[PDB]
Amino acid sequence: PQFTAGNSHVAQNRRNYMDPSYKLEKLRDIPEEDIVRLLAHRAPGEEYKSIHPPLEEMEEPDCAVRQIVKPTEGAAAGDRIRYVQYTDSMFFSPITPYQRAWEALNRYKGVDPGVLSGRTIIEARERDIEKIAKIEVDCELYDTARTGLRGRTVHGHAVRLDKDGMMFDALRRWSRGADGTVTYVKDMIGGAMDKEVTLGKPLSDAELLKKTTMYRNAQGGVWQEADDPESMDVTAQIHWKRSVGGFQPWAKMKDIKGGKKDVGVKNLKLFTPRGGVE
Amino acid sequence: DEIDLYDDKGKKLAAGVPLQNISPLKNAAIKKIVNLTIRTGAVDLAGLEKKFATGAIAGRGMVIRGVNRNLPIVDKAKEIAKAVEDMLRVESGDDTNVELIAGGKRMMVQPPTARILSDYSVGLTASMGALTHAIIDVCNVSMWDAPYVHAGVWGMYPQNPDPGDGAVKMLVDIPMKNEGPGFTLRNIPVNHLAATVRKRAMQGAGLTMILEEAAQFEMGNCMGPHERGHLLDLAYEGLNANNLLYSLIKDNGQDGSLGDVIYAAVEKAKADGVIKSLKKMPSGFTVYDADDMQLWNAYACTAMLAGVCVNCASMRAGQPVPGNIMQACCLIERETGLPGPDFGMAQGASVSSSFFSHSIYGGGGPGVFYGNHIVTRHAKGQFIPCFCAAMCIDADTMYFSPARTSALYGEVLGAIPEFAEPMRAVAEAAK
Amino acid sequence: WDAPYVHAGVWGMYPQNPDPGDGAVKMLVDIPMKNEGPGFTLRNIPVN
Amino acid sequence: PYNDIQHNFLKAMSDKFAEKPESTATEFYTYGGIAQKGGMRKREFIAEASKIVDSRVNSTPAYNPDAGMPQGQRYLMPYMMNHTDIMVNADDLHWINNAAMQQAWDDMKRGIVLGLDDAHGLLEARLGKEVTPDTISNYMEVLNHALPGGAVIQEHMVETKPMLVNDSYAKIFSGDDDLVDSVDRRFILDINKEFAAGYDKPGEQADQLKDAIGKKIWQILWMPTVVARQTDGGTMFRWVGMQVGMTMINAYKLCAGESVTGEFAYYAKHAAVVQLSNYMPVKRARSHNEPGGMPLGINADSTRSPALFPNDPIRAELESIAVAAMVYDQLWFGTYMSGGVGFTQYASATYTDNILEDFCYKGCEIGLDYAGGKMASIKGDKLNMDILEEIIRAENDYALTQYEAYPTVAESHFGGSVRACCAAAGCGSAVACATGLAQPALSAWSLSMLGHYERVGRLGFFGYDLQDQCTACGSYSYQSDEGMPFEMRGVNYPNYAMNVGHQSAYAGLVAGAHSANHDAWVLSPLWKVAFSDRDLPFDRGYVTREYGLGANREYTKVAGERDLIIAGHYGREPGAKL
Amino acid sequence: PYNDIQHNFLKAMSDKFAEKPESTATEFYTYGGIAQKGGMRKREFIAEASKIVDSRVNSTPAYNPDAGMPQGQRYLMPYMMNHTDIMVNADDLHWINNAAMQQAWDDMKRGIVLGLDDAHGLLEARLGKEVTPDTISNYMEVLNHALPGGAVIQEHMVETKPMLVNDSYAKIFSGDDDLVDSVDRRFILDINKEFAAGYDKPGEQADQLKDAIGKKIWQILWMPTVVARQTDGGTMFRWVGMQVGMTMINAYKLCAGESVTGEFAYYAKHAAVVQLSNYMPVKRARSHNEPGGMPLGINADSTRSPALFPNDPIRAELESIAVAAMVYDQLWFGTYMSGGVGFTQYASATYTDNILEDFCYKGCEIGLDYAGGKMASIKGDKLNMDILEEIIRAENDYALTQYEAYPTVAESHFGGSVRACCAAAGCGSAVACATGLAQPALSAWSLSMLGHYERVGRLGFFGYDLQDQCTACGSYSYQSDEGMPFEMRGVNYPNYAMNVGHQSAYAGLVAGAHSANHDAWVLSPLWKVAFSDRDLPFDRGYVTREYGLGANREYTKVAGERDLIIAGHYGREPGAKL
Ligand code: M43
Ligand SMILES: C[C@@H](OP(=O)(O)O)[C@H](NC(=O)CCCCCCS)C(=O)O
Ligand SMILES: O=S(=O)(O)CCS
Ligand SMILES: O=S(=O)(O)CCS
Ligand SMILES: [Ca+2]
Ligand SMILES: [Cl-]
Repeated sequence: PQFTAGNSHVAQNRRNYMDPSYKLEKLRDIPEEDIVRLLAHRAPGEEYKSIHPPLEEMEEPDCAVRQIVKPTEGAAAGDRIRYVQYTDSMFFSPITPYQRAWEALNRYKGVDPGVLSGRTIIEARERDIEKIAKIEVDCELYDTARTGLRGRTVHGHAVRLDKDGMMFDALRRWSRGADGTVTYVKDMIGGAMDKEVTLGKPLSDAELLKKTTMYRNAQGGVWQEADDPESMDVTAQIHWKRSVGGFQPWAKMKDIKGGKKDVGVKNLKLFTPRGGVE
Repeated sequence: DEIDLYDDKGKKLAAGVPLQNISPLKNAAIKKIVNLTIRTGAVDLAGLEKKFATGAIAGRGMVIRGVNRNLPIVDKAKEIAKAVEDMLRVESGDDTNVELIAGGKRMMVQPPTARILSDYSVGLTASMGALTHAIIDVCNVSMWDAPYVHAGVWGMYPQNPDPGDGAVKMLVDIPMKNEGPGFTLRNIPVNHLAATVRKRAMQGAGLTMILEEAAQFEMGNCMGPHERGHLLDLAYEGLNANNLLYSLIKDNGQDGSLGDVIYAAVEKAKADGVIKSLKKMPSGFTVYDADDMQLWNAYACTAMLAGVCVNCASMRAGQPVPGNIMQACCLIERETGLPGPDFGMAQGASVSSSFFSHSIYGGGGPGVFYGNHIVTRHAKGQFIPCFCAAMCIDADTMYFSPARTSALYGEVLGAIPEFAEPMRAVAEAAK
Repeated sequence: WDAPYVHAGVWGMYPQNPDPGDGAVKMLVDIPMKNEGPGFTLRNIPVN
Repeated sequence: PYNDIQHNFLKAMSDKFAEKPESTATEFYTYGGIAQKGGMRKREFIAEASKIVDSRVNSTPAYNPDAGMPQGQRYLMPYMMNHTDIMVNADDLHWINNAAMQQAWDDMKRGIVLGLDDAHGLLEARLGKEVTPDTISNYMEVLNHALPGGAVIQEHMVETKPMLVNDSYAKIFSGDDDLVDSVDRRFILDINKEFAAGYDKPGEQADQLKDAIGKKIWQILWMPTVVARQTDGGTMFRWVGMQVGMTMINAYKLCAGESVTGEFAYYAKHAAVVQLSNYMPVKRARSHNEPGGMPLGINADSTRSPALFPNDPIRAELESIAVAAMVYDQLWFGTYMSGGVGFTQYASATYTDNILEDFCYKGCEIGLDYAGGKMASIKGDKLNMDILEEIIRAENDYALTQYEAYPTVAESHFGGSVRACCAAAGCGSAVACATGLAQPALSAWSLSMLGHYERVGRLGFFGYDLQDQCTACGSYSYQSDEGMPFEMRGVNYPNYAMNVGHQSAYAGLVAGAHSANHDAWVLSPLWKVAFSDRDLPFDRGYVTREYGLGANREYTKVAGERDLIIAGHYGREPGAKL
Repeated sequence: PYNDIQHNFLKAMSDKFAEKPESTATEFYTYGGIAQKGGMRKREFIAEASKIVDSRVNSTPAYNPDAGMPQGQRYLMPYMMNHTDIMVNADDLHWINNAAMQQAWDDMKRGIVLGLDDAHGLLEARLGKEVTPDTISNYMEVLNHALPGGAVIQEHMVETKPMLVNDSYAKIFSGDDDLVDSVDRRFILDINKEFAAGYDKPGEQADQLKDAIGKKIWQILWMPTVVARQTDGGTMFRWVGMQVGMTMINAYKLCAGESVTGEFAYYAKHAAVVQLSNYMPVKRARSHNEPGGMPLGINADSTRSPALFPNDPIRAELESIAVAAMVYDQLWFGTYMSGGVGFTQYASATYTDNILEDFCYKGCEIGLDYAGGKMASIKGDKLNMDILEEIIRAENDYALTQYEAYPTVAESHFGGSVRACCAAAGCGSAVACATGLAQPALSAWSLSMLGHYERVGRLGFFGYDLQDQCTACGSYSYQSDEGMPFEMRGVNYPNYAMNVGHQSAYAGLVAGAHSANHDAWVLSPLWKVAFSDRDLPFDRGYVTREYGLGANREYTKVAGERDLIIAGHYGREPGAKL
């Protein structure tokens, strides 16, 4: 597939994170039981609750779709539906909220992702969501400074960073060691855990610039319009085709008075410097 | 324009069907489905009997002491049912129908089409008027007691404009609760529809899209060339035209993701010549255009529904549908540089329904939405059928499920052949 | 660019206003929301 | 008059007029207009108006009797609050001039009842989460911080100044005594304690209530007065949904915004909610929780008389009447549906001078006489048209005779509208006490009105007898919009939808029948319990007393004022007083 | 940022944060929670809660951060009112804590416009009665006694206390200069005086208005604030009906209640009335004159900025925005349609810190740049998608860069929803200034939001972009409920009906196009004139300044308080202070 448009490394990051054929780099290896601790829907070693009998010991509606779509393992077992939630700093988080949903719904079977500015939640059957949490906490989409596991009190994505480059957390779920190592000392909703969970050191600024999916005209990020005109070129095109269609769905752009001459524009001028500070 | 119609198992039902043949304005099956939808009431006589005996004859949390009467309506169920039928009849052999169900605990009422002169809400009123006189006459209720019967049957009406606390239950609502002229057939909860097709997803989507598109006509949205786009959406998304819908689900149902369906749909659109290169961007990315935008929209809407079915059926749960529709639209746009289903309106409704199914502010799970709902009304017919599909697929993971909210409809409306097999009904009539 | 003006002229303040009465098409009867109950359709017709 | 002065009009008439209550003549044109004692407020108003004109940029004029109708060519009479010894100025009964009246209706408007059991069932069904009396206690504590406008989850939230919203809080009640014992008592509205009233033994009322409610838990939530005042009644169920929503997230450690949150919204806003009233047909477009959609029975259940005076069905009528006169006539018909000077005396006639009090106590006496001294004994096989007609004609003659033989009483009730209302209310009362049944009270209403026109040759104002002429027909009708049990009616019941001088009485009759029937409520056991809440500003047990305090400006219970956040008032200049 | 600090965000950022505006780092966890300056109100609120608990019968708890979310792990920041030097506490922007915001909306709600010409026409047709400037002058004098609750016909009427209703009066305006000259000037709202503003010469705005209005006579009547607060907006047209009814009877010597009186009712309540807004579909059931039915253009026309600063289209935008944020977001979405802590900062983001101010002035600059320095020149054959796209992409990059480059700005606008609202408003302003046309502002809105999601990887809250994804489609649609001109939209336009962070900006865009277009109003010449009335309590020409005074409790113009008729307040014990 094409996935998305864009000519810059940020656009390629987007395409990779969306691409199931692309294997995401692993930065850490959090043990499953520590994952369970962090989510705090259950205690490690505790058996999965059921909201209904396993599908196999049940007669389903005579539905063609149920017939041809395999349930996930969590669904087959009748697991509860629980969730994992991340907050992504505007300061070059490796992945951004919208791209999380693109990633999730391309890569995973049977998920319910929701995108907001300061939180992205994914819901799925409990055992399924535990597996997704590990994958997403382990890999390059989670930075221990610019990403946070937060099921409530998410404030901070747009707040300035602290001295060490950590994103603000009002519940203080994390603790930072002298060597930069980040440990979670509370669960993802700020509850007490029986033990601390080490996540690891933050990526460097250069690495963050390299890995991020955001365009950001500050602190050396990619300047969308100056560095990647293709990006808005194609987004604008979508915009105008929706515009024409709402008026008359059958209409072609060429039949419109003052319609676009082409994709893109000839005379876009910018009114900020690179890095924006003046 | 021509399409082939296929059933929920990928088997062809009709070929070379002119697009007009499945129009709500012309298809006898659709017209019948509409007619049944406004005429057919369901009554829980056992519960009504209990209302009278306990004085619980008003609204929620209300009880009137001292007006308890024991009226053997379930006992005399056969007499009541016949009195009603005779009152509803306008002429012998007409389409009047009344049936007792579950040993007379429950009753179906269908006033004849002829009693509806102007106002579709006669389906409710004729039944309510007939039922209360039936009870009074059959159970020999005295003048003094007559008003309690009115309350049992009509609820809080007229003090409350909504007779919802009363005895006769319809799929549709009273005219006042409709959000605009022509919204009549939109005011039908997803859970009621899901119950009605007995939780078979494609029948639910189909039935729901047949009602939505009929409403679209009634709203005035299908005049002139605008019509074609709606008929294409209905045929492809709702009726599995040329097996695109079933095919997308079948091909991805084992280990496919939502994105997989979307991309498979883009590739089919290309193969079928629906979309073609417009311009190649510096990165190599190709923006596509479509000579026939309405047809592309039909293909996109089908992609949308198929993506919803695949993901929700994987989870065997309904809650994913709004976020599914959102990324379906978003991703199909990013893949092609063309506009998503209903030119952005479907994505819009997916945002609001995502919000109002995961927040404190209103809505609920998908089963409490419907085409008339302020949250989900925005798309021009293509959106709500996905919801019904999702709540059919739901394995009772949700609290407000059709089993909880809509059992009565499943039981009473479930055996109506046009409701049970809407696609075959349409395909037959389109021949 | 000009199409919305034509909508205003024909549909009135609708949908912002539930009542399209400012619009261009005049019926004897009214919109369903303004009926005082189910079955009242044919009653919503001014004597004048 | 009634034999006992605590209920007859003889003290009011005596203290209002110089001459005897049965006097037939008086003196006019010699009071000096508003120079007289009853012109005191109007003098006060003239003095104010001058300062108002001074502050206006083009000196637009304001209150000026000379530009209108100057008052007091006759005696400007004071009023006595029913079953009190409190005299008030006529002007001080206008709802605008009376903060107690305003609070009584704001208290009703800002209430919402919400089931809790559905929430517990949802927690269990979807999450398997434990619900205990301790979690419920914690839930209610969080709720009582959140509901008035306190933050429970987010950082950097603004919050409400508590003294601006100090009338907002939440309690729970339940028919399950064992659950009530287990929950922190600070959150309990205790049915056993508010309803220890009985007829044959202590706590019968509680018994009736707990049986009807069963082992269920219900919340009563009161939103801030200032919220009702700034917005409307439609805010209330929504406000509950929001803050119960926030509380649930906190109390049960959920995601702050997951699918379960969404179902909690539907639970709180639709599935388990109990409102004061639904909306209105759009000609009279109104939000939820407004007077237009509030049934008569709910008005009655909002009063505490039946719990405080279990053996006094007529006090229960008159207290319900006083709330209803003010809500339905002064506010709803006199403002919501019209405005201006309004309908103060159309209303106050039913709660002043002990005149309606007199008729209704006599009516009950007559009803009992005809019931062989057995209250509420006329029903079933004993209910017939003959004995009703007999009861009605007897009371109707007693009441209409009072206005004729004691002309001060008619001078007080100077418009035939309130005379009709009151005579009919008395007749309805007689039938109430005789039958313990509301519906037959309508037969008494119809017959009283028709008999009144027939006897006196006049009735009420131009359009007074719309519903009265409809009453016989709608009495026992079961047609679509024409029939309804009395308790369930209101001002959306079609022929009730326009006129003063009726609903006041109706609220009484509905209370009368059920108090005489020894019923602990009229329509809603849930609203009955909620309104017993002793933390409400306005005293729902002593309604006419509260009105009297408000009239004389001695009322200390108004909520929702903004004095704490302003430096002055519009039209009033700041700076120290000499 | 914008070159001129009077409109840029640099003074606000400088005065809010210790670090530089472009700083990327700060310090957390060291403020002592609410011990910090910005915790002052919360400490105040804690001290009050204790008293509230002490007053309750079972000690039901109230405000308690420890039972919710304690505040201030981060800096609790103050805000600067847009285009002022007024700093405020965040807590003081909540509508409940701010009497100026309350008065702003009450003033709008209590207004009704009513033509007089039809009444004269009726007087002539049925009675052959002469109408002269003198009789009109007498009529207005009587009306100004009657409207607030004074009697004009009947004996023994109760009346309202003028200081409780001192904000109620009526004026007339007309395009007929000779009529205006002839009428007693105390009753005139003078168009030539309130609209002396012009562009190429004095009085052009007046000219526009008088041409649109013509030789007609219109009344603006304001009802008492306390009436809005006790009841709802549905009262307003009815109240005008009643008191205009009574005035007609007096000023024209009619029978007090004949057939002509009936036709005067229909004339007043239907035939010639102009309301603020119509009712709502019943899910969100509401009376007339509430925010749900109020079009955006009326919101805009209610501000005075265009008559006070005719060459400053962005000030017009920002003043309309300030009214709209508070009305649509804080009150309507944040209360009428939800409640609780609500939506203070969703709103205040658009009227504080000069952030939206900065974007919109830069926007106008960019749009003018593309319009060759000729404001409003991009119309007709010059109007196309290419130039729009160039304008929108330029300004969108400008505004989104500000949040990224000056992180204090993002920290102030911490929720993506307000960043989106403001970037999009900036784009809309750019198009408004270039085109002088509202509809194309929607094209900028759509592209800005889509460009935002695309650039940043995120947008607003969970359901922020419902209307935004619909925007392109609804742009130029003519389908039933899907299309309509921007000016006429409001929160009953379907996809507009649920969400914060839009209607604020929209009110601005609709004003900007028109001020740039040298139009004296947006939608309604009648409401434009009415709201120019300088006797209104809230200053509709200096909105953000008023909000600032309300915040700091320095506001002196609140109406409708009841301090004059009470001896105390609920929850506050009487007795002298020590
Ligand atoms: C200026 S802007 C701002 C405003 C504000 C806010 N809100 Ni919210 N909410 C509310 C509203 C708010 C506002 C305030 C103002 O000021 O305006 C309110 C306030 C409502 C009421 N109830 O009142 C509330 C709160 C309060 C407390 O805390 O309690 C609730 C809760 C909730 N809602 C829902 O539904 C869901 C929820 C829960 C949730 C939670 C969260 C956490 O966890 O933290 C959430 N949400 C999420 C979110 C978000 C979204 C996105 O992201 O975009 C956001 C935030 C972010 C950060 O960073 O901070 C937001 C916001 C914003 O934005 N939100
Ligand atoms: C959707 C609908 O809720 P229901 O689905 O009917 O519960 C609607 N709420 C409002 O849209 C909430 C708007 C304000 C809160 C959200 C702010 S973004 C209403 O109560 O009428
Ligand atoms: O119009 S009437 O004269 O009938 C009485 C209104 S108070
Ligand atoms: O539900 S959301 O978290 O999107 C925001 C509502 S404030
Ligand atoms: Ca109010
Ligand atoms: Cl005049």
